[PDB]
Amino acid sequence: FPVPPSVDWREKGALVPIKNQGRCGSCWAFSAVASVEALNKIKGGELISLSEQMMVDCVNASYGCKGGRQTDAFKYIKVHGIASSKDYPYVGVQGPCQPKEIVLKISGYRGIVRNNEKYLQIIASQQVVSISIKVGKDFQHYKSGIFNGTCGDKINHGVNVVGYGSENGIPYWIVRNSWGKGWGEQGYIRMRRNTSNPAGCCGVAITPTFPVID
Repeated sequence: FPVPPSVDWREKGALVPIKNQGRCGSCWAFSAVASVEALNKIKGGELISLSEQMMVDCVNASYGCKGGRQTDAFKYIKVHGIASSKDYPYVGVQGPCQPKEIVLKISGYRGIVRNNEKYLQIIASQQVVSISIKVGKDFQHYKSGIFNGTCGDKINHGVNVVGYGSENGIPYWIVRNSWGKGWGEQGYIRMRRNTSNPAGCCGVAITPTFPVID
C-alpha cells in the first residue's frame, strides 16, 4: 500500500480540540473516542466532539474511572452508539448511564499485527489509531521535541496516533494525549518511530486498534 512519508490528520480537520480527562482513569474512553470522531469525519461526516462521559458511565464491560478497554468502547458504540459532548459533557466522575441523542454508531473494530511499526504506519496513513503505551515519569514530564525518554514497566495509558513524520531524519509518531492543551506540544507528544525494539517507543506498536464504519 503506497505510504506517504508524513501524515497529520489535524491538518485534514479530523481532530477536535484536545481534551482533559482529569483525575479519572478514563484514558481507555478518550483513546477510543478520538479514533471514532476522526473516522466519522474522514469518511465524509461532520467533525463532532463525542462523549467520553457516556463511555465511562455506560460501558459496563469497563470500569469507569477505574480503567477500561478501548475495545469495550468500540463494541458499545457499534451496538448502542454515542452521544455528543454537547449533550453529555465530561465531568470526570462515573455516574448513571444517561440517555441522550445518538450521533452515530460504528460497524466494528480491527487490530494490527503486534509489534509492527510499519503496519501501524499503513493504518495511520488512513485514519487515527488507538494505541496503548507504558507511561512513566519521563513521559509524564515531556515538554517538547521528539521523545526518546525511558518508559514505564506496564502498559497503562491509552492514547492515539494522529500522524507521523520526521525531523532532521529522525522519524516520529504524532501522539494525541488527554491531559489538556498545557501538556507537551499543545497536548500532543512526538515519540520516536521505527525503534530497534519492534514493540516501538514505550510499546506504541504492541496493541493498536481502530474502529470501522459501514
